[PDB]
Amino acid sequence: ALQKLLESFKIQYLQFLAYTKTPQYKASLQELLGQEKEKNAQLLGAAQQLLSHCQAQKEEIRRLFQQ
Amino acid sequence: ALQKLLESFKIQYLQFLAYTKTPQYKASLQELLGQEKEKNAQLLGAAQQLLSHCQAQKEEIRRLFQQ
Amino acid sequence: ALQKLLESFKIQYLQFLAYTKTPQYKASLQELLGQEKEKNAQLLGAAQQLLSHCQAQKEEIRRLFQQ
Amino acid sequence: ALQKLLESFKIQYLQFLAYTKTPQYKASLQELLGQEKEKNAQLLGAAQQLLSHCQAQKEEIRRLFQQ
Amino acid sequence: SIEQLLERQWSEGQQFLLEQGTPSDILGMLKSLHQLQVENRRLEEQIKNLTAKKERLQLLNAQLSVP
Amino acid sequence: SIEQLLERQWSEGQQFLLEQGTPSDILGMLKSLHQLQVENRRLEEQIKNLTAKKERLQLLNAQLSVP
Amino acid sequence: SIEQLLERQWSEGQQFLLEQGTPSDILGMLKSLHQLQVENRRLEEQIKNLTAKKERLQLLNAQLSVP
Amino acid sequence: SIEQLLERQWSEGQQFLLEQGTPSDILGMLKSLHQLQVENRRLEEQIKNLTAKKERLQLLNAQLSVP
Repeated sequence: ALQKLLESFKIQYLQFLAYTKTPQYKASLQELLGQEKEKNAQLLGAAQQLLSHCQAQKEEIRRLFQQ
Repeated sequence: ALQKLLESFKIQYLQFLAYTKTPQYKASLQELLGQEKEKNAQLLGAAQQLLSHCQAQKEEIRRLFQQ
Repeated sequence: ALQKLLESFKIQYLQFLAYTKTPQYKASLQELLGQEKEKNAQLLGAAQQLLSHCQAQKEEIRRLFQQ
Repeated sequence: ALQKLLESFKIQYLQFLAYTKTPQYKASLQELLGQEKEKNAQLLGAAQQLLSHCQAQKEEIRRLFQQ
Repeated sequence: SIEQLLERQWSEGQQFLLEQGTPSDILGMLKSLHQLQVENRRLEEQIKNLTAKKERLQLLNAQLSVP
Repeated sequence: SIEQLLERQWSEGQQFLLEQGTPSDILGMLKSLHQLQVENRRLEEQIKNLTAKKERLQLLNAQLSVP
Repeated sequence: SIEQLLERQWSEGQQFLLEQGTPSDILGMLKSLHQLQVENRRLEEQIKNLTAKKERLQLLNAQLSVP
Repeated sequence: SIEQLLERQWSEGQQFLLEQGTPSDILGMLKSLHQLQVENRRLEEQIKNLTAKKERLQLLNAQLSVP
């Protein structure tokens, strides 16, 4: 029963393994990473504002309580 | 017209002036001051708690914000 | 002793009573009331905004809590 | 290369498949489910209190705002 | 009791200082200047009230709008 | 200006009602009863202040303790 | 796309590891242990939600109760 | 224990799907795409944190600024 299965795994294995290594490798990966690095740059953005703001907030709180 | 008035002021003046100086002086004043000093002692009470509490509050705020 | 006093009260009484009734009556009163009515108009102003705002606040609170 | 791998998968397959079906089946599963159902009963607990409390809170808020 | 009679000066004095004043012009100028004086005071406090009732009510509105 | 003189009654009246009062016993009984009266009033307001300053300061303490 | 197929292992594997498992006892023991697992998770988060919704809702209740 | 082995598929599969992949180009393309993926996730949550920590911290700032 497993013979019909585990061989069909090995069918897909080379079918995609040496196959997309060639022309659909840097078509997907380099496009993926493209929007990924763009997203990362996006995130670095918000996370900045938020920390920088929570620098400003906690600074104004020191002032307003002592005042 | 004022003659009927300003004399009636002077009627009341000695009527209460040398009158209650004698037996209704330390009957009222010493009873008044009695409950007054009692009230003062009362007030000193609340005002204490409130300052002492607003010592504790502002101390725990230093802690909880730094923590 | 009071004779030197209560008569000096009556000195001031007519001294200002029939005196400023004439030329310094509507000089002061009508100037006083002038800035008074101006103040009243001022106050009616703030008290409006405050009630009108505390109409808006308590209306938006109905919304934001039910929402 | 895959031959050394996919066969070793099939080694483990029957090694645990008809093996623990027998004596280590209701030893683990029935003990697992035991503490699971206990946990579920635990969770049903907290989630109750929290909803029941957030029934009480939102009821007292209706009162205190209208009052 | 000295004050009890000290205000008996201010009451009867005011009573007849007004009474002996011109009952044609003053009856309109006084009443207006008394009525407005009180009204401008009452309005002052009611502002002071509504001042805080706004603030504290705005505090809550902030609360709801945050999350 | 009528009040300007109306308080000139209350001032000079009080001035000599006290002055003609017994300068041995009253000098101690009055001063105490004046001094305490003021002090009990000042304390009243300062309580009223600290009353709110507690409340509002306790509001913040709740805030910090919650999350 | 490697993951796309990596999860094709986990899916078909799980599909037949269960399918070849005893369909009499497991059909009851698995389903229960899957159903409860999910349910205990969903309940966990819903607690985490209601945890905060309590806190923040209790914040407001404090607010109203203060003045 | 079925999952214990179900993840043994995903681990060894991934281990050799990568290992048999081109060790020159992928070693750079994968590592980057793994490293950034994690980093973009970690950043997401840390935003979600700082999102609330801002809000709740801004709540307090409002509090202080009011009276």
